[PDB]
Order: sequence, then structure tokens, then C-alpha cells
Amino acid sequence: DKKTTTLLEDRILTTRNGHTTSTTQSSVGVTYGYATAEDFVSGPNTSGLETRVVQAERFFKTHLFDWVTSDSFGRCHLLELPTDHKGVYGSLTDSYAYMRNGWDVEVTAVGNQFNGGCLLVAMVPELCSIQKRELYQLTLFPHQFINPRTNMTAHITVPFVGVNRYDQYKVHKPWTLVVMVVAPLTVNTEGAPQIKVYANIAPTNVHVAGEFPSKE
Amino acid sequence: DKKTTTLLEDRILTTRNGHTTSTTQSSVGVTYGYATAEDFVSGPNTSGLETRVVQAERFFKTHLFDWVTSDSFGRCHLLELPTDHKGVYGSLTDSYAYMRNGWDVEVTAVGNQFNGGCLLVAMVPELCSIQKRELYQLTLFPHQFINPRTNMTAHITVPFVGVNRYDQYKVHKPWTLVVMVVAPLTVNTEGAPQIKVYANIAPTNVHVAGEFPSKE
Amino acid sequence: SGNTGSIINNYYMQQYQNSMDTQLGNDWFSKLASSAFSGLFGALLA
Amino acid sequence: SGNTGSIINNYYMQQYQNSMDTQLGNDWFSKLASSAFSGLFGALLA
Amino acid sequence: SGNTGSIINNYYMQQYQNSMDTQLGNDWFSKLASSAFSGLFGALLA
Amino acid sequence: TTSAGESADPVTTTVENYGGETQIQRRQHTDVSFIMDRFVKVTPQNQINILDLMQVPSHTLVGALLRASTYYFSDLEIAVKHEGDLTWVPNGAPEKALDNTTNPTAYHKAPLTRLALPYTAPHRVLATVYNGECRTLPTSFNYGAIKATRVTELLYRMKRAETYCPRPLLAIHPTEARHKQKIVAPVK
Amino acid sequence: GIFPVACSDGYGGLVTTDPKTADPVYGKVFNPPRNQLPGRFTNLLDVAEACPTFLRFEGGVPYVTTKTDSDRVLAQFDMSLAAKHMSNTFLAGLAQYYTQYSGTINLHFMFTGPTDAKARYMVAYAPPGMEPPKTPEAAAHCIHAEWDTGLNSKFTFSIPYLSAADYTYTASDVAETTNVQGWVCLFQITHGKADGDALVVLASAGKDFELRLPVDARAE
Repeated sequence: DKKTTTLLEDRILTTRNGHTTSTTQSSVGVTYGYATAEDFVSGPNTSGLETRVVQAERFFKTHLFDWVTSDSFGRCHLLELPTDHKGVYGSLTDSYAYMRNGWDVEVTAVGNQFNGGCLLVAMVPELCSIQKRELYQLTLFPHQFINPRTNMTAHITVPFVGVNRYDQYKVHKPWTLVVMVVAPLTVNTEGAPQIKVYANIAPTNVHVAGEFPSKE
Repeated sequence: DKKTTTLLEDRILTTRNGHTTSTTQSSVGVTYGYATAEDFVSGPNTSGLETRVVQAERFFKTHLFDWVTSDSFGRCHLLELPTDHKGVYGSLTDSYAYMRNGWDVEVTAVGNQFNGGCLLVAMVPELCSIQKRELYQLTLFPHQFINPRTNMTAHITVPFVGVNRYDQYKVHKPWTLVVMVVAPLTVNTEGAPQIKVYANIAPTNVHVAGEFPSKE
Repeated sequence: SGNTGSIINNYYMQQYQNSMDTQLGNDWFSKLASSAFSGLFGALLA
Repeated sequence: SGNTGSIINNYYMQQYQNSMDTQLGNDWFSKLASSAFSGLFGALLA
Repeated sequence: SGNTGSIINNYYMQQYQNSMDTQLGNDWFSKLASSAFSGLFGALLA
Repeated sequence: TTSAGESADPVTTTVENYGGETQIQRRQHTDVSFIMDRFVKVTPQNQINILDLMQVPSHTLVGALLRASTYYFSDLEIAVKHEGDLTWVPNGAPEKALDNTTNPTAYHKAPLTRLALPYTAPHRVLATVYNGECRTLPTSFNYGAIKATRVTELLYRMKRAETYCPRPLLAIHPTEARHKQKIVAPVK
Repeated sequence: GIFPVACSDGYGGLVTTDPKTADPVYGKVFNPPRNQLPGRFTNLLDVAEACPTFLRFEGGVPYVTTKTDSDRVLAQFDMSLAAKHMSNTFLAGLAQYYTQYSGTINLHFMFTGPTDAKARYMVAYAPPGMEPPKTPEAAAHCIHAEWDTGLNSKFTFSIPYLSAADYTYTASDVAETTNVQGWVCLFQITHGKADGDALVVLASAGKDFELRLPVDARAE
């Protein structure tokens, strides 16, 4: 871990997105995928009419799946982004025709340090499905592992990507969060019996353009 | 703990009182209650006849109680101070009419790191009895917690207090050491079956005045 | 000091109005509250 | 200010006599009346 | 002097408030107490 | 922020942790000397009344806050409605002294008598609790005593109060989720 | 108009110890001169320090006499200004008008036997909390002084103020069975032909003796 008994030291990381914070005492750092900053947000396709909506840049949550001893190598859970959102970010998709944002992603798999096994968490662009042999190369994508003896949290941050500078999220999902079982979960005598996997995600640098009419 | 595997780092503290020492590898620091030094030891009530007796400033020991799984929140053990002492400090109480001293207190509750639950240890002035609702505010007094996942030792240091500058210990006890169960002891499969609680206490800045006749 | 609010001097000497304090030879809770940790214990992101 | 007319200082401190105002971080009708047009809009003869 | 404690001047002249003392042409017990022997009369050891 | 909870070191986080801004506070009303400096009524004995602040009922503002301290010091003012003349004697006086009027005696003047009295105990401070008999406080913990033909009302007021070593201060234990009461409000 | 004032309730009644003065009615009186009159005293404690007065022992006498027993106690009494032994002293006469005191009280012992009578005495102060010593051997462990007879007939000893509180009461409460301030114990170590000789005892205020809080407590 490179730090120092229980989950600790410079392994304590607090992330803040808007008026929401998340702290973990077993951080293994943050993986920045493909870039450490967004490319230009004001290009010719929006004619200077885009605006940033800071109120949407905050954490929202979802359950992913329950990791059990019967899952074997290659078992995956895929979550396309953006996903259903019932807060401010979600209302933006019904109010503007074009949008772009990156993602700050935290995935946790809380069991205890007596469990064994390993999960690979990755952010993959343009992914609807993947073949079994391709899973052996999932590390080509921005990723981090969750290995119970070391950590319970994975954190990946990625920018907006796409053939277009702004997107129409109702018809295209640029990113897919994938969690894959690398080595099966072991419980032994003292480990947690199963591990529920959850995601805490925040949209970043949210820009919108093209206001829609109301339904009224 | 703010330190670094097993009980360690700047969590190793050695306390010396006279020719007696006590070392713990899971210190959480020392709580100084109400002051970091004594107030004046030579006032008009002893007419310059008081003296310090350094030979009494050393650790003495007592068992407090055995913490078991059936104890519930609010279960307390009270120890009025001074208590019976069969060494030098105790003989001073039979030789001089007036005395004053503070206390350096160490309480240990040794189980293992697989036990759960929590004890609150506090030094409370002028305490004969306390009501159940008042226990929710025991933290108003100099205190420290003992939480098995973190530590086995609590250490509190307090000065002499009282309406009078010197006391008559045969009729008044200014301090009471209280240990209270905050969350019940859990044993699970690997914890110690019960935890015996012990106190290691040293009188500090011992002054006496008014020599008594002998019984002869 | 206290709940007193006259601007003019007391007609009686201090020696009569109150008992007089003496000294031999300090707000503990104010120091304790001021000493409180108000930071963040590990690394901060964003 | 108001309907008060004593020349001598109040015996009680201001802190007791009235509530104390605070500030964060202006007579609109006086400005509005002062801004009134009082001229003549066209040409004047004789 | 005495059991009196007003800070403000008496409204009446001294000539009226009290009788006036006169002089012709001294605390004996204070001198006597101050003169008391407080030592030790012979040799002191240890 | 996270911290080692076993230590008694205070931790005071602020809203800045998630982007807020801490405001200015004005705490004059919780200043000890100010809050204790007001009269509180006690039920009097007919003639002889020992001046003892522990007579202030524990649920009153003054009585509860006094009991939230272990040791205290203060001078005192009393306001008394009485018949006849009122005599006060200091701490340590024989009870018979209350019949001798050279001790401070206030002649009856309608509607009541108000007096400023100094602290007179032989101790550097007094205490609200004392672990001697392990209820009863030593006899020397008092501000003297008063006597009149009949005392019908007695109010105490602590002056220049000082408090040391805080003790529990309890609100009402409610039966429902919130203790609700009728608050003053413009009528119907 | 005129100056408005609030005549305040609770103020203005006559108080027997008030700190103000009455209005005068008969002025311009000049007194006969009295400067330099002898014997003035301005503080009662100056008199109490400078003029020791006699203690009172069994039989109504100001002295104890040499004993010829195995019993070496000449006198043992409560260190109290309300003690019978101190009851005829100026110190006790003054103390009854105050509720508290602090400081030193001095005892003086004057031998009056003939030139061929010799003796050695011991005074000890026994603090409260244990019964007072019955023998010089047990009393040796207390603060104490021993002295013998010779050219100088008087010995003076300071009883120290030792207490939990800064002041003690001058009066003694009906509930206090044993004296709260301890005891004064006077012993005869031995004597050489001093049978029947008298040791006269007096008391005076010490340098830091102090009385405070005037009180008028007598009914007669």
C-alpha cells in the first residue's frame, strides 16, 4: 500500500464534489484515465451558447452487484453512463439537447481483510459488450483493483470523450463502468460471507447547450 | 490512532513516577484535566509548615472490575480517591492532619483486537453517586475511551481540587475514578472471553502539614 | 461585567459595594475550545 | 431622533436601552421625490 | 475613616457635619506592639 | 474529518469542509457572569432563613446552571418582603445574633428591602456537591442568615459569579419524538 | 421643566450599619483641645498583641502547679477562643464580637518557684483528627518545644494556625463534640524539688493574628 495496522496513513483520502464528500481510510490512490484535464469545452458546434451547471457536480449512488463465492473469473457487471438520475443532473438531460461531462468514480467492495479474491474496476469508452478473451486485456483501460487484503475502494477519474464535442445522451453513452471478478471471493473462517459492491459517482465539468421547450 | 500493524509507533509511551515505570504500546495520549499544573501549595492555612514527600509519588495498583458481555450501557464502577493504601502514601494519612496531591491515573482493559465494545474512563470531582441520564454527559469530565480495536490503556492526569487548599482525607474524598460501559463487550469468535480492568495510580505533588502524635 | 448597565459611577466605594479579592503568590475551557482540531486528517481531493 | 428631548445623557448604556443593530457585507423615497421633473417640457414664451 | 463609604463629597460643610477639633501648643499601643521583642535570647543551634 | 475518537482532544469541524462558510457568533447571553446575574425566587421559612443558594430550585434557570458547576464564587443581593425589621448576620454567627440589631438591620420600608451582601464563607470557593458523607453540604457553605417577624418573599441574585468544573445540565426527557409546548403567538 | 428621577423601591430604609451620614442641625462647634493625650489605641489587636492576659485553670487560678505523680500532664485544653481556659482573656473578650479568625496565638509561661526549684516543661500542639497525646513521648511527634528554668523566668511559644480552610470560627458549635482546631498540651518532663510551685500562663495575639466579620451575639 506504501503507507503504514488497520486501513491507514497517507491511505486516508477525502474527495469532495460540490456539497458532498466521501472519505476512505484504505485508499490506493486515484487513477486518471487518458488525460488529467478536459479538452476545450467551447467549440464551434455550440456557437458560444453553452453554459456550465455546477449544481449537478456532486455524488449520486447505485448498487452494482453482490460478489459471492460462486462467481468465477470473468463474471462482470456493466453500468453505462450516464445512467438514470433523479436529481439535478438528470433534469438537465430533459432540459437541454446537448451535454458533456467527465466522471469522478468511486467503487467500494466492503468485506474484511480475511476475505481473499480480487476485483478489477475499469472505465471503458464505447462499450456495449465484450468477449471472454478480451477480458484478459481490460487493463488497457483506466482501472484500479480491489484486493481485500489491501483495500476496499477503487477511484478512477476520466474526462468526456467522443467523436463529437457535445453529446446527445438519450442516444449515445460514451462510458461504461465495468467491475470484473479476477480471482474468486474466498471467505475462509473469518471473512465476510459475501461483498456488496456499490458505486459513488459524480459528473464533472458539466456543460449544456440547446434549451428545450417545456412539455406545457 | 495517528501512528502506523499491532499496537505501535508514537503510540509507545513510558510513564515514570518515582522508582516505578509503566510502558504501553497502544497509547492514545494523556488527558490533562482542568489544568496542566497545580495551583499554589503554600497558602495561609498551613502557616509555612507544609512539606513535600516525594517518596509517596509512585504507582500503586488495584483491580477495578471484570468487563463481561452481560454488562450493558451505563454499568459503572466507581473508585473514590484516596483509597486504602498500605505503602508510604497510606502511612502519611495516619501521620499528618492535612494533605493535598493530584493523581496520575492509568486504567487498562486488556482483551485483544478482536473484541468490540467501548469503555469510558473519567476522573470526576466530588462524586458520591450519579443518575442514569447524567451518564450521557460524563464526557464533561476529564476522560479517555478504551476501544479494543484501538487501545488497551487510558491515561488521565489531574491536579488537587477542592473548596479548601489542603484536605482531611479521612472525611472528604475530592476525586472519584469512574469506568463506564458505553457499548457492550463483544467476543465473536476470536476475542478474549472477558476483560479484567485494572488501575495503576500515582499520587502527585504530595504535601502534608500538621504532624500527629503517635499512638504510643 | 455581568448584567449591569449604568454609565455613571457607583455612589459607594468598591470596598463597600463588593467583597475585595486577594491574591496568592486562567480560563481552562476557553483554551480547551480554542485548541480544537478543525482541519482534515488525510489527503484532500478536488 | 424621534420624539425625545432630554439634553442630558441617558443613565443606562446604549446596550441596555435599545437593541443593537448589526451590518451585513438608503432612503428610496427621498431620492425619488428629489428626482422629480420640475421644469417645462417645450418652448417658453414671454 | 470609620464605617463610611460614599465616594461623593458631603453636601454640608465640615463645620456643620462634625464638631471642629482644636490644638494646644501619638498611638501609644501601636508603638508598644511594634516594639515587641521577636527574637531569640541566647545561642541557636541547627 | 476523521480522528482518533479515544482521545479526549476536541474536534470541531466547520461547514467549510463541504463548501459552506462559518458565520460570526455573538455569545454574550451565555457568558456566566451575565446569565447568573438576575433574581430568582425561593420559598422562605417564616422567620429565620439561612442564605444558601442550594435552596434555588434545580429546574429554574439559575438553579440548573448553578448545579452545572462544581465550585463557585459570588457576592450576593437579596430582595425580601417582610414584616418588622430585617436583620442579617454573616457566615459563622451564633443564631442568637439574629435578634441583635447592631448586626445589619434594615428597618421596614414598603414594599420590600433590597440589600447587597459580600461573600463571607471561610473557604476560597463554595461547592454545589461535596463528597464527605458517602445530600448534606458542610454547615459553613452559606452566605449568612436573615430574620424578620415574618418573611413572605425572598429572592437571591448572584453577583460577579465564577464557576469551575462543569457538571451535567439536563433538559426534559420527552415521551414523544420531540418535546412540544405552546409558544407565545399573536391571537386567533 | 425639571430633572426627572425614579424613586426606587427596595432602597432608602434605615440600615443600622449603613455607610452614610445623617444631616447636621447645630453647627460651628469647636472642641476643647485634646492633642497628645496619653494612652491612645486605634486598633484593638495592638492592645491584644502588647498586653498578654491570664489563662484560667481548674480552681479558678492563672497557674498550674508541679505534680509529683507518674502523671505528667499539667494541662490539656481545646485550642478554641470559646474554651473555658481562655475565657477570662482579653483575646476571648474581643473574639466573641467577630465570627472568624486566622493566624498566630502566643502562650507565655512564667515560673515562680524559688531559686532552688528547677523544672523542665514541654508544650505541644495536637491537630484535629486523632485523640490528643497523653504522654510527652507520644506528644514528641507533634510540633512542640521543651524548656527549663533558670535566670529567665518566661518562655513564649506560638500556637500555629493550621486548618483546611483559610479562616476558622471563633465560636464553637453545639454539634461539634471534639474541638475542630485541636488541642494545646502542656506537660512537665521532670522537676527537681519544685513540688507545689506555680507556672503562670498568659496568652496574647501573634503578629498575623486577625479577626474578621463583626457580630453582636450576646443576649446578656
